[PDB]
Amino acid sequence: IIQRNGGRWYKFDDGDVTECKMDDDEEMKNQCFGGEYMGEVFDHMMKRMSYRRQKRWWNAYILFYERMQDDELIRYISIERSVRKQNVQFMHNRMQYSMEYFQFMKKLLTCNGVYLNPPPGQDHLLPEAEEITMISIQLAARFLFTTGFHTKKVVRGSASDWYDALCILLRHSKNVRFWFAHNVLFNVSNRFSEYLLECPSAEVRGAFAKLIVFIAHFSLQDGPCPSPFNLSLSDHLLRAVLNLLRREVSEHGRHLQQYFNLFVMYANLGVAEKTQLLKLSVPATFMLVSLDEGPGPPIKYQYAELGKLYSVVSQLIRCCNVSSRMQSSINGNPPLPNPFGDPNLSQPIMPIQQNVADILFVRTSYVKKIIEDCSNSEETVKLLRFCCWENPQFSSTVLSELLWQVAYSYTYELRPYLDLLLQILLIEDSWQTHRIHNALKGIPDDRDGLFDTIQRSKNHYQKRAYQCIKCMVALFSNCPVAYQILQGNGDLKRKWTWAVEWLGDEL
Amino acid sequence: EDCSNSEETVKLLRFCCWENPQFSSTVLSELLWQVAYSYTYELRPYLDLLLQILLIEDSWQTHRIHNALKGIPDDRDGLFDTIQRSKNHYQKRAYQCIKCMVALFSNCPVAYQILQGNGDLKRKWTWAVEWLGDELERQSNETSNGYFLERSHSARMTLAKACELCP
Amino acid sequence: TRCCMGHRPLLFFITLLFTVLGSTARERAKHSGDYFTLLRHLLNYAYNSNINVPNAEVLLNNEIDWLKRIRDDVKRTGETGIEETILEGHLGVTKELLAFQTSEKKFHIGCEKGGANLIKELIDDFIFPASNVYLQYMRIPVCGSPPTINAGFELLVALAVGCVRNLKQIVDSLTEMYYIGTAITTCEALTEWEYLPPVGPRPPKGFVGLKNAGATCYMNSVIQQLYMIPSIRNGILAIEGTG
Repeated sequence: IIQRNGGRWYKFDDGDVTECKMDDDEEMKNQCFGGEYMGEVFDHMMKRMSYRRQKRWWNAYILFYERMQDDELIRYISIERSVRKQNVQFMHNRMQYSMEYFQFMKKLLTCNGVYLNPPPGQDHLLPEAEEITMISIQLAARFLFTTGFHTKKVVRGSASDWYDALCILLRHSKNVRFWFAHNVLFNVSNRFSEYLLECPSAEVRGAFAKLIVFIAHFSLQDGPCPSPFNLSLSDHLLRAVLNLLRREVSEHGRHLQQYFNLFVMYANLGVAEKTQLLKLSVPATFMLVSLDEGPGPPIKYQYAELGKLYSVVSQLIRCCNVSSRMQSSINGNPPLPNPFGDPNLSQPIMPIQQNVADILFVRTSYVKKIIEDCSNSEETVKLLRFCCWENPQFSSTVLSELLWQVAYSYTYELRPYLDLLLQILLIEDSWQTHRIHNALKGIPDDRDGLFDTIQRSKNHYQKRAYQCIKCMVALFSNCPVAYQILQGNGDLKRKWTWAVEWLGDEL
Repeated sequence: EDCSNSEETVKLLRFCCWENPQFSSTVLSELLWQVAYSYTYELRPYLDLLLQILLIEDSWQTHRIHNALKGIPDDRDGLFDTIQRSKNHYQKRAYQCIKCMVALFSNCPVAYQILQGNGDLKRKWTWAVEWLGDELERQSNETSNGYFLERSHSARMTLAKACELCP
Repeated sequence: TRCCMGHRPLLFFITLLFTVLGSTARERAKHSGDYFTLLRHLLNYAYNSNINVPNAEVLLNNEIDWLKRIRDDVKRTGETGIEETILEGHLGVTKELLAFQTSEKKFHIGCEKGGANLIKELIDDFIFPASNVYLQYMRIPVCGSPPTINAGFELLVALAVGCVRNLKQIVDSLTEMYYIGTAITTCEALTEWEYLPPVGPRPPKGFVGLKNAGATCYMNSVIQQLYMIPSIRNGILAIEGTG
């Protein structure tokens, strides 16, 4: 359509109004004049060219011509309200989401920050900065949890910055930290669910999780918070976060990495937190999950990323006392001290608790799960090397599972398993000789050994036997005790021969 | 072992494996043992009997279906495990275990409200079916003698019927 | 900053520039942009480096007078009587110059019963005049451009820094405009996790289209063609009493 102006054409398609370059006659041919044309077709990843006769299925349909506000047409012969109201609303709602409104909120909240530090000879804020924090936390709560975190990244702008802005207010003051929890977290009964699991944005879940860690941490020295349905605030926050395992965690797979960093980062703090986590049976309820035996339905998503559910249990268990569960192999000797526990920590927090021991030691479902799934990580090696240490039955369980996967698993994923096998054989305790024995011979009448899987796979799946040799070559060259078992046991010595020529001949 | 493909054995097992966790544990324990340690062609009757134990609509049906796919607890005696034994060799044992499952989900709603809704099985189910699809691309029935797979019509339509259960 | 190593050269400039005002500084009105931003830089260096400007308050009170009249400019015309870049700086200079006042000032300006209620002004005259219409309905901004919309904000923030009595009003007012509708006891949400206004800004030289329901293209195109006709547009809207 032409616009009647005092000094053009425009593009009018549906609700879109833009400028157009059809003043040139070539564009008139391209869009409205239609017709058949010799077309150019590119296909086959831009490698094949062919020319096709194409019809311009876009073409002019109805045309209007204008001859070169008449009072006669208004003469007889025989509201601005709705316009205003929707115009008013759009002006109002345009400003709420304007990009420079968000940069206004940051300045309003992050300013006065230099006034928010407590006096150096005091561990709390004087009346003024107490009230400045009180007012600002009211607005930061109002803005962020109504329209702040839901706005798109282009305007909302890296919600970690909002977490930094919230950190300035929330710390250094107790009542403010109490106000926030009891007014924007323990009032909705869906706050933790919608922001940790339901939110389809990595930054927002991460920023919210880091916020819960922050509030729970700095509320440890605070007094007993009232129960929101002698418990501190961090006691309530973890309880509410753990209440998601009942139904929502099962419903909301594919959003879980940031739900478990709430516990991964809450453990990387110190000993006062790990003690709290252990007393909540966090490891005990987390091994049940990923076994689908937890307090609720199983996780419904196939490729759920539980890699941080294991790293919490790994860190939490490697703070306990397995003293009552080691056997010394060489009879009479005492069990060796554990050199694979927690560094940055003097003495075990508590004896390893019962229900955890019944899932890790007595049973063997968990050990299957972490070895099968989370083998490439390094929080599993630390848990295995901490439990396999002079534990005869457990060290067999890990070998039973590892020998199963090195044999009966898919040929392209052996390296995560084989490389994990080393740091189980390279444990220099009183049971080391057995582990090299029950990895080369195999546990009899069920699981093969490193030599047995080689025989089973020379003809077909030759890549399986090759990767097994790489493990063995690496083990012998870097383990002396392995060399005196290879050199000293003729059968293993003799089998090791046939292995080396086969690798050569296949090459 | 002996009277498996008869009609009065299924009737007795179905009569005692009703609301009886102890008995149904033994019947599944033995059947899963016989599914593992048997000739790939003498295996058809045992699976066909396994279905009819799973399709008993008592209160333990979900429990019974669980301890047939995962396995008798913390042991590697289960349908998804016997597939893993015989995935590189004796491949006819895995296919018949898969064809058992295909006939299970397609005929038991409660067995399809576990597969779609548990994830880990649904992960392993995807692992099994993709292997079958990769095995039929690298003529007598698989329920007869042979060693590798015998890529017949029996398989190629149970593979196409498997890949409509895994979305 | 560096070559002076002394608190003398800047004062000569400070006065020098503040000397130029709605004189030649107004005359350019397009090249004064780089003038104004420097003016912040020198004033900013004065505060953070604890350099005391002699003539602080006297200059500042003129800016309120400067901003008060132009508040009436739109109130009298509907279009601002100054160019956009001058408003950029006169708001910007007010910020840095607002730093050289105590909390007894900076509240005698904002929230004061007898003072020039400048926090009231920027809220409901410069930046959010539309929301006041909307709130009155639940019963033309001076800053139009995004650079000028911004400029009203860091002035608002500077009114709250170090003054809880001014911060309270700014935070209170923002509640009754945007977050009183629901956030009285509970904080609801938009329920859409990546939300923007779905209508759009209606670019000025652009025009208002018509939404399509999926198969209403045939009727949308007809209406667009009919409205542009000056006779149809003027004549039909003149047909009164159709309700």
